[PDB]
Amino acid sequence: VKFLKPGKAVILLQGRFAGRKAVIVRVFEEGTRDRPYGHCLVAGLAKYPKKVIRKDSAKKTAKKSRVKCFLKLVNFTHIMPTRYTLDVDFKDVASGGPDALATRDKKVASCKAAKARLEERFKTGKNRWFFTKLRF
Amino acid sequence: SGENINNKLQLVMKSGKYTLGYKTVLKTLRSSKGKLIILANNCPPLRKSEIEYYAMLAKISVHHFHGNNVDLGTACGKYYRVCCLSILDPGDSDIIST
Amino acid sequence: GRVIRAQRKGAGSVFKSHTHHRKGPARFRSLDFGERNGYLKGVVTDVIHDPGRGAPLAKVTFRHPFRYKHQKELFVAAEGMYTGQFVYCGRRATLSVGNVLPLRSVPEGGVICNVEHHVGDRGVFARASGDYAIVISHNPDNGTSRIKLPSGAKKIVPSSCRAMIGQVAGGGRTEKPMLKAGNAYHKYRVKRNSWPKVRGVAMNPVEHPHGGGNHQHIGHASTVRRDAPPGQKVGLIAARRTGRLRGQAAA
Amino acid sequence: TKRTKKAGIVGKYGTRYGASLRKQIKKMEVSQHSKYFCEFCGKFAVKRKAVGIWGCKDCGKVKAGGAYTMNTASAVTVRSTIRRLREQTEA
Amino acid sequence: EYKRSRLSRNRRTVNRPYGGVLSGPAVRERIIRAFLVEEQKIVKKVLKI
RNA sequence: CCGACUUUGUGAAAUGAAUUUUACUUAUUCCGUGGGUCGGAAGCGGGGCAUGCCCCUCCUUUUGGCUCCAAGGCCCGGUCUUACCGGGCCGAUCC
RNA sequence: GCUCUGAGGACUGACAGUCGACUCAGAACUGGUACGGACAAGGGGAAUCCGACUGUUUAAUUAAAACAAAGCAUUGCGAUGGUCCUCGCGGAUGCUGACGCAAU
RNA sequence: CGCCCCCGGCGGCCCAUGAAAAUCCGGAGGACCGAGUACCGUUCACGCCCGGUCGUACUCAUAACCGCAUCAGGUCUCCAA
RNA sequence: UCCUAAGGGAAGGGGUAACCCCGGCAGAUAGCGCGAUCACGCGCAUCCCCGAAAGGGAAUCGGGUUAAGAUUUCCCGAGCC
Ligand SMILES: [Mg+2]
Ligand SMILES: [Mg+2]
Ligand SMILES: [Mg+2]
Ligand SMILES: [Mg+2]
Ligand SMILES: [Mg+2]
Ligand SMILES: [Mg+2]
Ligand SMILES: [Mg+2]
Ligand SMILES: [Mg+2]
Ligand SMILES: [Mg+2]
Ligand SMILES: [Mg+2]
Ligand SMILES: [Mg+2]
Ligand SMILES: [Mg+2]
Ligand SMILES: [Mg+2]
Ligand SMILES: [Mg+2]
Ligand SMILES: [Mg+2]
Ligand SMILES: [Mg+2]
Ligand SMILES: [Mg+2]
Ligand SMILES: [Mg+2]
Ligand SMILES: [Mg+2]
Ligand SMILES: [Mg+2]
Ligand SMILES: [Zn+2]
Repeated sequence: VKFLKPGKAVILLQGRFAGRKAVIVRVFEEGTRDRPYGHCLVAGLAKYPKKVIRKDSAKKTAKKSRVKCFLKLVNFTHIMPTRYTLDVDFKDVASGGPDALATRDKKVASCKAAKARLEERFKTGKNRWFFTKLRF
Repeated sequence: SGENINNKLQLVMKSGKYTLGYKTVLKTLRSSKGKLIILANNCPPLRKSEIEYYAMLAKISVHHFHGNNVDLGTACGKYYRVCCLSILDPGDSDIIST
Repeated sequence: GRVIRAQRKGAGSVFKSHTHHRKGPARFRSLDFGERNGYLKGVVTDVIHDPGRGAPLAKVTFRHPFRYKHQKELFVAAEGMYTGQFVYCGRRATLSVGNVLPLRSVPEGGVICNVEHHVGDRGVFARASGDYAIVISHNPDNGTSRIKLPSGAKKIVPSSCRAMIGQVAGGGRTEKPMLKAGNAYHKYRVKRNSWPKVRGVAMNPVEHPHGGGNHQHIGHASTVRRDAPPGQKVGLIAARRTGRLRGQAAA
Repeated sequence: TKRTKKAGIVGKYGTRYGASLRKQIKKMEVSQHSKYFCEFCGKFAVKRKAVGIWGCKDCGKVKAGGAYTMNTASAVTVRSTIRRLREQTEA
Repeated sequence: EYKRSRLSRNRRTVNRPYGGVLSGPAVRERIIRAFLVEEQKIVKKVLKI
């Protein structure tokens, strides 16, 4: 069975985001035109949410619960994948298409929307492992 | 039956498709193209446990060889050190038949 | 007469130990709650050569039980420890080479090293290169134990005393002839100024009891009493016999 | 060309030190310089680094062992005795 | 002459986690080891039934 | 080197009309720490073949990773008076 | 000494072109048989005694066969300990512990 | 195959493994914090001011040092056609 | 000048008839520190000083110039901490 499919959680393993967690958005299994190695687009968390506790006020909880997302094309050798999953496939059209990432303005817009939806899923309380940072 | 696995693997070497080495056994796992993994006993514990992890994810069987990495190379009838193995096509043999 | 070479050593002027490149004391961990009632995992980081000592020394990095920092302890190497090994310290640590256990956890016949004598004195017996002590018996009505030491001497020790499982590394070091005044000199340079040694028979009477005479000879019995005053207790101190050992005399 | 009939590694000592001392230092001359097998990486690349310390060039393990040989025959007895003695009391 | 007011920061650092202190091959192995052992913690808890 | 007196106190037995043996801990000596878990009793599990009532354990074996400045629950009090800071216990069994 | 011959290379487009500082052999001729022409630079051998060797030593009369040495052996010592210093408290060996320290 | 100096990376010897600290840098963690008629940072560039005390000549030797001396003696180094 | 090496002196204490002798002997230890002062909280662990003009080390190069200073001390230019 293949375990590198969109929606699975993956820890980036090497380079300026090693140790960050992420979710595979779409997989370029059969290489590409200019990347003959196998690779796959991934969206992760550059800045994890800080711990939320009951003691702090609502403004500080909102302060502490925000995320910073990053889009990266990663070689499979550079990602060490995991069983866990993120059920948000609603970025399929958002960050999909081999066009939504070529340009900077487009990329940053995609990251803003991905921030909004990953913050919503962090609010939901599910997928706590995806938002607790790998403590290495 | 260490000799009974050694002889079967010797036959897989002549008949079936097989792949040696960590960096390519991993590629077989990500392609899911492999069907069985053989691991030398002294494969470095980090490497061994991560291959075990990918095997668990890929629902693929892992067998732990009874010798060492030099012994696995000799069993595969290769002149070098081998600590990882993947059986792509079992061929005319009985390894998966366990 | 004047002060003898053997008396002169008590001042330390030129007879202190050459301790500049030594890596600190080689000893166990402080005995505490964790090491008494459970086990602690330490990772061996490097096996260093300690100048002036025959055995390698294993630096081990524990985690401090009750405050947030490491602990670089430094053990005497037991033959077999390699970097990256996890050595376990405490009572309920399993019995494997490199682990340190109390003697209440080591079965009869076990070979151990770096033994404590008073529980917590941090390991004193069986430390030289290639020496071990064999744990002989246990008395649980006293909480005591018995051990055979490298000298063959048989000692009763408290049973709560720690001991490293295995034998000290570097075994058989003294098996090699040195063949050279050079090798002897480089051996003793990093230990202390106790080499070369001049035969007292080739001295003058003013500095050694054996000296003097038209010929080179001791002159009187070479064996002196246990109670001989210092500066006369020189030779074979309180010898029980002499001559080449034969038969049971060497047992 | 054969360069020593019998001397070998102790040929560097020249005509000194005596036949018996040379012939009994020869074995722990060769044994401390030979390459010993590494049980962690299977290469013949463990070589002595100090008296009692044996370092591997590839995998980075350094191992505490005998002064002039990697594994003392006494130490093999010790490890076997420990193995058995752990088994019976774990039973 | 590594002092902050003598070298540029890009010339003093490496932009990764543990960079400037640990090389890539070491940090990669720490990531893998930390993940795998974290996984074994909970497989061991699940074995505790 | 050994003998006696001294610091040198406690109670106990056996031999003679003092002697060796012991027991206690506070004097005393020694050892170890950054005086960091000692003593008794609870409790969590495991042995039951008088359900005893006596034993064995303290939530770390694991691959050269990381662990701090508590999360959580309950009970008061101050407050906008319709919006928020300080308290106490449990977590961390008692004596 | 002089005149030669041969062998050993590099770069560029089994060959061609460009360059090359050296080393090694061989020969012909020549001289008042002189040629490591100055300088520099082992006399050799047969044995005996002593110490194995290397090394160190009486500065200012003795450099040795003397001392040391590795090798061999012996003795004390398991920490409440051995050898030793200290007027005393205390200390050296000892950042040590018998494959070690200490005394021969 | 030139000499001196430095560096690189191999190899070798060790019963010999061949200093410490000041100082500097990096990282692990993230308690605490902020705007968009604007306020919080910024190891960025540029800009301004100040840099105290003491030695400083000469010999370093067959004449400046010691040997009762302007003593064939003795005294540590760098450059080297 | 600053930091340590071998080592040396020392506060409390121990010794001493007293000068003087011992520094780990552990003593509310010499020193407390850092964030804050619009004050307080947290930490205190092998706890002092001295010791190198050959060890470690914030930063300088070129050209001129005097009867005698400077190569980089003065002048000229350009830098650095
Ligand atoms: Mg001497
Ligand atoms: Mg001797
Ligand atoms: Mg002698
Ligand atoms: Mg004489
Ligand atoms: Mg005399
Ligand atoms: Mg005499
Ligand atoms: Mg960089
Ligand atoms: Mg001689
Ligand atoms: Mg003379
Ligand atoms: Mg003479
Ligand atoms: Mg003593
Ligand atoms: Mg080297
Ligand atoms: Mg000047
Ligand atoms: Mg001058
Ligand atoms: Mg003069
Ligand atoms: Mg004079
Ligand atoms: Mg100073
Ligand atoms: Mg200096
Ligand atoms: Mg200097
Ligand atoms: Mg100027
Ligand atoms: Zn290896």
